[PDB]
This record gives sequence, C-alpha cells and structure tokens, in this order.
Amino acid sequence: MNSDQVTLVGQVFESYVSEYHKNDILLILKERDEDAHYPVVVNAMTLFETNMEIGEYFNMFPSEVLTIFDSALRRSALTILQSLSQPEAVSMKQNLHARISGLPVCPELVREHIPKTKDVGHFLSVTGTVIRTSLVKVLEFERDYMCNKCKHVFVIKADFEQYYTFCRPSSCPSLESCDSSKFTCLSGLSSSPTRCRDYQEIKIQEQVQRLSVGSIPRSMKVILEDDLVDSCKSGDDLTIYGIVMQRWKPFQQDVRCEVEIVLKANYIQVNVQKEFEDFWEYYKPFAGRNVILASLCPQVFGMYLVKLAVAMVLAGGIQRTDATGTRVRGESHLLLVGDPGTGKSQFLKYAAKITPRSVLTTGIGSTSAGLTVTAVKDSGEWNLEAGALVLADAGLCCIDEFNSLKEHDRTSIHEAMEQQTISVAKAGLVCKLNTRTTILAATNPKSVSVNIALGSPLLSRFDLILVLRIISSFILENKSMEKMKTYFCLIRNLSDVGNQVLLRYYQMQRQSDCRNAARTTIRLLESLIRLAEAHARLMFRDTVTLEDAITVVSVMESSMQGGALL
Amino acid sequence: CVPGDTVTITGIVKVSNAEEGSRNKNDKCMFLLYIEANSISNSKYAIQEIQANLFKLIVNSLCPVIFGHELVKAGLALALFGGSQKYADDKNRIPIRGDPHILVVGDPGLGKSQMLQAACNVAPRGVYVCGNTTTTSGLTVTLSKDFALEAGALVLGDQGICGIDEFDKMGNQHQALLEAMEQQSISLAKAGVVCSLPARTSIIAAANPVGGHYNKAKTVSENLKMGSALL
Amino acid sequence: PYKGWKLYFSEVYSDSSPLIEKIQAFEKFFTRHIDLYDKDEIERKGSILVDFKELTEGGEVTNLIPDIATELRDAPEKTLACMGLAIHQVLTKDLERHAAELQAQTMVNVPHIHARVYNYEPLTQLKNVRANYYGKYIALRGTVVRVSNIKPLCTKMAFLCAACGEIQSFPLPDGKYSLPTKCPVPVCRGRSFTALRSSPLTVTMDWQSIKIQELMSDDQREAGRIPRTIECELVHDLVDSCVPGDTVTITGIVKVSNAEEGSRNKNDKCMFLLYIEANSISNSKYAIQEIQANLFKLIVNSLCPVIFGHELVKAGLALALFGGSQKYADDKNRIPIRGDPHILVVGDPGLGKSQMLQAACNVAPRGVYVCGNTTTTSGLTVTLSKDFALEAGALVLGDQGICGIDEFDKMGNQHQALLEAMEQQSISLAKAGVVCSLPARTSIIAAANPVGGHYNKAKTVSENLKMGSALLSRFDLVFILLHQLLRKYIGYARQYVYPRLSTEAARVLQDFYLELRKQSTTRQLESLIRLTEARARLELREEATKEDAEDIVEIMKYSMLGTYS
Ligand SMILES: [Zn+2]
Ligand SMILES: [Zn+2]
Repeated sequence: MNSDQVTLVGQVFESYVSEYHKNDILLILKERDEDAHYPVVVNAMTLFETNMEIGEYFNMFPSEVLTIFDSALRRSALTILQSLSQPEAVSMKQNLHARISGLPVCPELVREHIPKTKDVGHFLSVTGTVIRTSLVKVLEFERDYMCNKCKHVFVIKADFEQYYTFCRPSSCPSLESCDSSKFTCLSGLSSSPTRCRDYQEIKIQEQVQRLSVGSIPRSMKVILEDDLVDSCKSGDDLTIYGIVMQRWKPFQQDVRCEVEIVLKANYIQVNVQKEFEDFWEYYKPFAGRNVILASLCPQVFGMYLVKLAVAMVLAGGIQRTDATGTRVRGESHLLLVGDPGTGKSQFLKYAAKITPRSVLTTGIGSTSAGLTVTAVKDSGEWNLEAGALVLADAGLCCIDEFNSLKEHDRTSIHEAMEQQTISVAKAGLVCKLNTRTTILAATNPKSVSVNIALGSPLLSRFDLILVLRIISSFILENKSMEKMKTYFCLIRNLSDVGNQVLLRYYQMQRQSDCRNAARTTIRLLESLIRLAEAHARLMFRDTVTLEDAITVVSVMESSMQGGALL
Repeated sequence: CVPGDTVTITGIVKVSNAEEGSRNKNDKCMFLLYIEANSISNSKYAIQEIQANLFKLIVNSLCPVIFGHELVKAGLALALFGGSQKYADDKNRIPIRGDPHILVVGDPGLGKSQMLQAACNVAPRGVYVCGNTTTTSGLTVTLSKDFALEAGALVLGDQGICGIDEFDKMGNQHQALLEAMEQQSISLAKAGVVCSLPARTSIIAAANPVGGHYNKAKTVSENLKMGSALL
Repeated sequence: PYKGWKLYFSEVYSDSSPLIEKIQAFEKFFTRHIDLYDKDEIERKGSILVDFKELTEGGEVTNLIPDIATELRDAPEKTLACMGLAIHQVLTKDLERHAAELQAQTMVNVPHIHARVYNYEPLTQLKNVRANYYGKYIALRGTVVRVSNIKPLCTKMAFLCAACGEIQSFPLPDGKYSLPTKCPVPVCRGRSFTALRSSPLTVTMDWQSIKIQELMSDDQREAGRIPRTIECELVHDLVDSCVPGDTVTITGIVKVSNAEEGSRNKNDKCMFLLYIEANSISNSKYAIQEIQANLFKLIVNSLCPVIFGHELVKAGLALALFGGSQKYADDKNRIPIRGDPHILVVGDPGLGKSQMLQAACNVAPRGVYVCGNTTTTSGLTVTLSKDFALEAGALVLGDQGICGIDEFDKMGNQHQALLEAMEQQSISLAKAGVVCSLPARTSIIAAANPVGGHYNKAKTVSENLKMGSALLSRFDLVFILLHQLLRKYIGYARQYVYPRLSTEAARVLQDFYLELRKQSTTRQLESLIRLTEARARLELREEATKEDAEDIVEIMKYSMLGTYS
C-alpha cells in the first residue's frame, strides 16, 4: 500500500470508530488488567460497504491493513478515554486487535475445503471440525538489540514463516545513518520488557457431513495467537477467519526440508425452492405421506408402517428444556424385529446413503469401541475418538444385528438413547460428550416378547417396534434420492388436542392391568412430539392438528398389536 | 507437599526451556511456561436452613435423572459425608476406615453408570473410571524412571469418591482396589522401588450379573460376576 | 517482447539464442490451431493438452517442427518449455488484441501454462526401462496401486540481484532452497541475491506421488518374473486424476529420485533410485467367435485342468468370472446392488479346495489369492499410513476381479470386513480420526473346513461348517464336497456384453420359486438372476433365455441339495 491507500483506510476506519463501536472500546477500557490482549470484532461486510477502496486494500495486503486497524483502535480507545468525565476510573489498553468477522458470502472468501497454494497470502474463512488441540504456551517473539556506536536500542521481529526464528541484522536502524555493523543482544541479559505473545496450534479437518466435502477430508494447522488461545476444544465446529501462510524449514546436512500451509487465525467463531414450496402446498396430508413413503424406499414390497416410521425417524426432532433445565430430546428411535432377509437391512443402508449427516453399522461388527468413545493414546498424549453414536450427533445412527451386540455395547447404547450423552472415562481421558442422535435399529431374532434377544429396558427404549408374481414383476420393472435428501433437510428445520390423543391411548394401555406395564419417562412424550412434527414436518406445517395425532395412534397401536409391547 | 494436597504457592513466572515431547499428536510445545516458587503453604446460612426431611432431600437431589433406587441414593449420601476418621494422633491408633464403600448389583438398563457419575459429580473430589479400557497404572500409582510416582484413580480419589463402572470386565488391573478399600493405601513394587502410597478414598462400584436377568433362585454371591474376596 | 520468458527458462532473454526458433515454431503451430482448444480452460487450469499425432501430422501447420519426435524424446525439458512459452505468447497476444479492442471502445497477465503432450508413441513397457532412459520422454501404461496425499511443492524461487536489480526464477532441485551462484545477466556477477517468496516467479504447486505397476500376464510372464513398479509425480492439474486400481497411461520424463527411502531390513533400501516426472495422465475410468458358436462345459472344464470332479463348483466359478449386470443407472443414481456373485466351497481336506481358489485367481484378469492363517486386518481392508495415505488391500486389490480366501475358518476379526465388502462393494475405514469409504467391487470365492472333520452324518451345512449364518446368507453359491484363450474370452465378455433378463427366464424362476414356497432368504432369488445374467455374458448374449435359467436353476438345485440334508 502506498501513502494514499493507507491514508484513506485510516480515515475511513477512524470515522467509523468515532461514529460507532464505542461501547466495545468502553468495556475494554473498563477492564482491570492493562497488559491483556483485547479483541474488537468488526463486521467486514458493513465496513466494506462504507468505502470502496478499503476492501481492495484489505484483500490486497491483509497484514498491514490489520496493523493499521490496530493502530486506529488504539487511537480511538485513547479518544474515548479522554472523553470521559473521570478518565481515572478506567485504564488505557495498548494490546488491541481488530478481529475480522462476517466476510461477504462468496465461494472465493468463504471456504469449505482446505485452502491450496493459490490462496497463499489471502485473507479468508475456513469452516471445519477441530480434531486436535495443543496446550497453551509462552515464549518470546521480539528481541531487543543495541548499537555499539550510537547506543540506539532497536528491536527485531521473529519470522513467522520460519517458526519464529531470529536472524542477526547488520544495519543500524537509528534516526542517524550509522555505518556500525557490531550490535549486542539484550534479550537474555535482563527482563525489562514482557514482550511475549500467546501461541497455540490446533488442527481442523473438513466435515465429511457437508455436501461439498468428498469421501476423504483433509486436515490443516491453525495458529492462534494472543487472546485467540483457549477459545476452542477438540470436537468443536469452527469457522476460522485468517491468512493462509507457509511455514518451512530448509534442508541441512542430515535434516530434510519440510514446507507446510498453515492458517494464521484472526478471529474464531464457535458453531428448486419454488418446487419445494409447491410440493408443500399440495401436502397441506395423507396423499403426501404415500408419496414420501413410496419415495423413501421404493425397493420394498408393502411395509407401509415401516416406511412411515422411518419418515418420522429422519423427521424428528427438536430439543426442549423443562422447568429443571433438563434437555428434552427430539430424535426418534425405531426397532425392526424382522426375519433375516426380509429387506429391513436394505432400508437402513439406503436410508443412510440417501441422508446427509448419517452413519450406520451392523451390530457385533462394531463393538463399544466403535460405537461411543475411544481414548487414542501415544506417549503421554491422548485425544477423543468418536464412535457410531457420536458421529451421528444431529444425525442418524443405524444398527443392524442390534441384538448381536454384547451387554456392554447395549449399555453404551442405553446411555446414548437416554441422555443424548456418552460418559468418557478411558485411560486419562474423562469427559462428558454430547451424542444428540437418532438410532434406527434392526434385530436378528432367534409372540413378540420371547423371540427378541433384548432386555425389557432396551425394548422400552424404542419409540416404535415393528415386526416383519407381484414380487417378480416388481423387480423386473425395476430391472429420487437427491430430492428426498433435500426434502428432509429443509423439513428438519421446522398442543392440547395432540396430548389428549396420546394420553387417551396410553390410559387404555394402562387401565387393563395384567402383569405387563412400564412407566413412561420421555421416549413416549418426545416421540409424540417428533411424530406430531413429522406429520406436519413432512407436509410443512407449524401446528399439530387432529390428522397428525390420529395417524400416530394408528401406527403406535399397530406397533403394540404386532410388535413388542412397551 | 505430596500429590493430592491443596497448596498456595507464591512466586515468579518464568519461561520454561527443556523442551518436552515428543510425540504424538501432539502435546509437544516449544513455547512453554512455568513458575519459580518463592513460597509454598500446605494445609495438610443456606446450610443452616438445610439442617433444620433433610435426609430424603439430599438423597433425592444426588441424581435428579435417576428414577427409583431410593436406597441406592441413600447409601450414596452416607458415603459422600462419611464416618469418623478416628485417628488418635497422640496414640498412633489407626482410624481403620471412615469411608464406606457401595456395590450396585443390577441388570443393564437400570442406570448404574449414571449413579456412579452422580457419585463423582456431587463429590468435591470425584474420579470416574470405566471398566473396559483398564490399566494397572490407571488405578494404582504409576512408576516413571529416567524415578517418580504418579497418582492413580485410587490415589486421585483420596478424600473423595472413586466410581468404577463394569468392574466385572477388569482383570488384575482391579485387584489393587481391594487393598485400597481396606488399607486406604496402594502397594508399589516395581523396578526395585518399594513404597506405600495413601489412598483414603470411598469406592462406589457397579457390575452386571452372570447370566443376565437373575430374578431366579440364586443368591448374590452366585448371580454376580464377582468373588467373595470383594463382596 | 516475450512476457513470461522467466516463467519457463531461467536464462536471460536473447534473440540470438536457438530457443527463439523452436518457440516461434510452436507459436505458429498454436496460432494455426487456436480454435481447436478452449482458451478459457487453458487459462484456468494453467495447462494445455496437445495430441502427439497433431505435432507429427506433417504438412504446413507442423512445417517448422519436422523433428518433433526426436527432440521431444531426447530433450523433453527443453521442447516442453519452448512449447509452453509459445502457447503463452499466443494467448497473451490474443488477449492483448482483445484488451486493445475493449480500450478503444493493456496489462494482460497470463499465468504459467503447462505444455502437456498426450497419446505419445512408441509405448515403452516398464520392464525395459533401465538407467539410460534418464532425461528421456517416454510413455507407460499400468495399474495404479498407491496414491499419496496432495502436498505443497515449491518448484522455483525468485531471487533479486543487489547489483543490477534483475529478478531471476531459480528452480529448486528436489525443493531444496539453494542460492544462485551468479546473476543470469552476462554483465555483473554479484553472487548475492535476496529471496522474494511473494513474487510470482516463486512457483508453488500441488504435488502428488502415485505408484504404477506394470500390466503383468498372470501366467505367461509369470515364469520367475516379478511385477515391476515405479513412482510418478503428478503436479498442478494432474493431481487427483486417478484412484488406486485404475489402468492409466502416463507420459513423462524419467528423472532421478533422491530422498532416499528405507530403512531397514533386509533389505529393500536403495540409495540408487528412479522415478518418473509425469507430463500427462489419461485414466480410462475371431477365436472368441469360434468359442461362442458345449460352450459352457468347455469353459467350465478348462478353468482348472488339474482338479478332478467338482463339475458344479467349476460351473459356479465360470459364472462368477463373467458376472452379472452392474445395473447402475448413472442418470438416476440407482445403485446396481451387486452383479458379482460369491462362491462358498464346503469340503473336507484333500479335495483340492485351495487349487480351485488358485485357478479362480489365475484365469481371472484381476486375481488376488490369500491364505487364511497369516492374516492381518490391513491385509484385506484398506491400510492407513500417516506421517495420511490409504493403501488398497486384498478386498480393494480385487476390484473388478476375483479374490480367493483359503481356510477362512482360521481368520478372526481380520475377516469380518469381507462380509461388508461382499454386500456393499465397499470397505469401511475408521482409524486415527480418518473416516472414509473405499470401493471394493469384487467377487469373493472362499473355501473352509468342517467342524469335526468328515461330516457325512445327519447334520446340515450351517452345523457342520465352521461358520455362522452371518456369512452363509451372503453367498450366491454354496457347494458341499465330501488358459490364456479362455482368459481373453472372459475379459472380452466383461467388456463387450452387458446382459439382461427376459420374460421366459423369469417364468421358469417364478414356477420354481412358487413350488418351493408351497413346501412350507430373499438373496437366493438375487443369486438366480445374477447367475442367469452371468450365463448370458458367458454365451455372449445380450438377453438370457429360458435355457440359461434352467441351467442356473439346476446349479442352484445342486447347491440346495447339498444343503437342507
Ligand atoms: Zn548506530
Ligand atoms: Zn546482477
């Protein structure tokens, strides 16, 4: 940037902070610690809408623009401090960092993949999931030196591209041209300044749950500095803004070189339409249920209730919060106790391939090490590995051969079905992990209370329990997934008459009291919610009416007539 | 100070340069901090409304998400408070034990793991351990020589409560817990180093029966996957 | 006059240098054929694909390049540089003319264009590649085995001379940051340069390392010869153009590899080492008529000429070799389910079950044989190797082929992923935070031993066999027991004929299925269709009739006769 560009940038930013962004600087000045790094989050879109050249100069030279932003932030903080009636009530803060957020939404700045060599030197945002975090650290970043002829104390910076290593200069940067090349270092002689900036290396990875990310996601190292450390943990969904840079080490006598593309972070953020509107108008409901059920799994004969129950599984649900602050789930649970080879496995696999953010397994083929948590270790270091019940957070988990698991794999599933969480306590890794997911299971068996190899607490853990020429020509004529995927996506973002229908049905199952009757906890109530949603969800409604609740009784009664009693 | 004490340390903040690691992946940090200790001090109304149905209120408030198990929650509160550590310091009369232990024999789907979680959450010093990924150093003291003794789950739970879920799946990595429940100590004998470490902890544990649902004619010592050495 | 001269040549521009002649030759060639290529795609991808037959066309467009073959073969790094500079000059002249027309009603920055020549001949096989090919431009064709990850690679570095101010683009050998020893101008030799890493002359591109194995004849050239392999380096647009298992044709230069790998033991370490710098990569993805005109029994008996009996076992092996229809509706994303049938051989020792699996992997164009004792999970599943790369296993190496598993009753958890491959045609990977799904469209033929030895007793198959029902329900054929010409015929049928199921064949299957129901898994009927379609591909017929269905039914009758005893 030449003088004109820097001048215009500084003037625009100074006017913007003299007009707005006053309370943030006031709160920064009101803090007690004076040696702390304080961020100032600024929307980049609204800032670039005020002036045309500021955006060009930011996209052309991001580091110097951020430095000028920090200087103007210091000036504005001093100005606001001088405008107070009692300036001694607050304290000036010199470590101010302008953190860019809210870039203009475009594929050239908002990225879902790892930036390549073309994007080196550009400021952009990358959205991913944190797979690794390092400890918080302290060490030097600038080094003071002195001249042997003029006694001028200057400072040298650490090269970020060379892993913060210092190189000895040979020119005196004093105001008077010194020909002296002999300088002395003052970094280790004393500790007069506290010039040391925070540092942390995190590792992000592309989210395979996204549509743009392919099969193998890529990883990337992100460097957080100053107040950006301790802002995330392993497993968070981050949208990191920053500059793509290159850190390298060269060849030596016995050492090989290594070049790496890293992301120096500047701000951290923790996380056909007309057709769908026309399909929703026709649905607003029984004919729409027949279309969704036929389009969900057309490779199967009959089984109208299973296609409907799966529809509610992919449909639900929405979390709630009761008076005790307890999180009340939304995600469904469907059990398919069908004879082997009836096609129940063909359902779950196509349903897992048709749905974005979806997982699946085949029971004993994946034990508790592949269902919940695993403390991956290496030396005195460890991290948390996610299983089937965890990777399906805000998604679907399918488990065929559900009764072929051990009693401890079921115990882990018992917790995921009852708390939306999974307790971690392996090696030196103890934590509480959120597993907000729906579970679509299918059992291989040996009435429907003896053939099942599941305990009665586990059978009660499911919202719906279903038991499983025109066949040859149906395959012969067979001899879409994308729209149904986009359906349940838009659809997954969407009373007294309901509660009556479900309390009356439950009371009819509770009064005639023989030896069999369990106690409801939440799996009923919140099935009734996600079913009630589903009948309105699938048809795009915001209110549960009688038709939704009546169809629920038809499915729930058919599940208790022919299936395992709750 | 010994591992487990709550100490107040005043001193200067200085840069650490060794540097540790490595690796992976990855707790190595070139950038590093430490504290130069100048001094160290080692120690070793709403309550009155609660004292004035107190037992059942604390009992039911231990785990607000576990239905039933009124007697299990009753024993958990008793283990949280604990008896009297009747150690006559002027007579060297051993206090025996004032920390009771709890065993939960139940079928799956009862919430036994949740009771152990609530045991470690409401306690001021709780340590929760699963019974599958088990190591001898995970519970006993850990020897690391170049020697140092690192506190394990039985030592980390000192003056607190340690929860052991699915201990029927633990092998020899669990037998030292029997010595801790009785001696309040851990025995160490490895690489020529012989010592005895403190372990004044309360052990609450849960296991699964032998043949699943055991509402039959057998008793506890027969249906439970456990011998009489721990019962 | 030559903008971009330093993007291709490290020398100083001089109109007296012999480079100008070849540069203008290729510039004429590109100006005469500027409408044949897409200038937008050339500018975006930064490369251009030129057919080698166009350069050797002979006439007027190639008038100034009569010895293109010899100059490209013996001096590739010079000819390709001249060609790239020429196409860059053509593009920048056209774009400057367009910019002048726009201004009337001029700084055009055309990036580096990689001159890539494909369809090069003669084709050189890997076994004849010695050391004397260094610095030569050759073309190979082979199967990809390993595909590494994409990594940044700094090819060139900009250096500014503190004497005259000239900026040069010094290339790095293997990426090693070296300093220039003299200024490229023949005036001053300052020998002191400053690095300019943000300069456009500092070239940094994506880089990938693939491994290519020669197309080995599994029986002819397997008389003591091992399949040779070689490393290829893809860069820029050539990155991520092939997956492990594809048959690709790669044209490029032969260069010396210097890492060096190992070690050890004992001992595959080699300081001496070769590799190929890939310039272009192309990824695909009469005696037969006498054989088509007793065809079934002839191919069946010719599979294993040293195994007596097992006529039905050899009958199912031929059906699995040809295979059914991979009925994947690419316009509807309708999954093909599976067209590759699986075979199970339940038999006592001394029957020759291992020999049948050997013949299964020998006559197949892509056969992988595995023993069931020395078993590893990475031996069948995909193998993760991090510093990450995914290495194809026996279930992935057998893609579009047949994998033989002997004594799988002795395999533990290293075998359970084969069940997921037989049904999903894919392998699940979940290790070290890496989650993926790899292709595995293979046909699994396997053999095992019974529980208590000789089992001519009152027990059935699910009781006498050392195997559970989780794998018995996945086989299309279960047999109970108590060369190059047919190879070309099978390979031609898998590529030429895509079978269908007719109405007459269905009526025979409808009658047998209804009569089987009146005696009172669904995959049984799927086997009837998959084997009937396989019979149609065997007969080189696009449509299977009732004769093929009855033969498939009788084969299934023998499988159901040994069972249900
Ligand atoms: Zn000076
Ligand atoms: Zn010079």
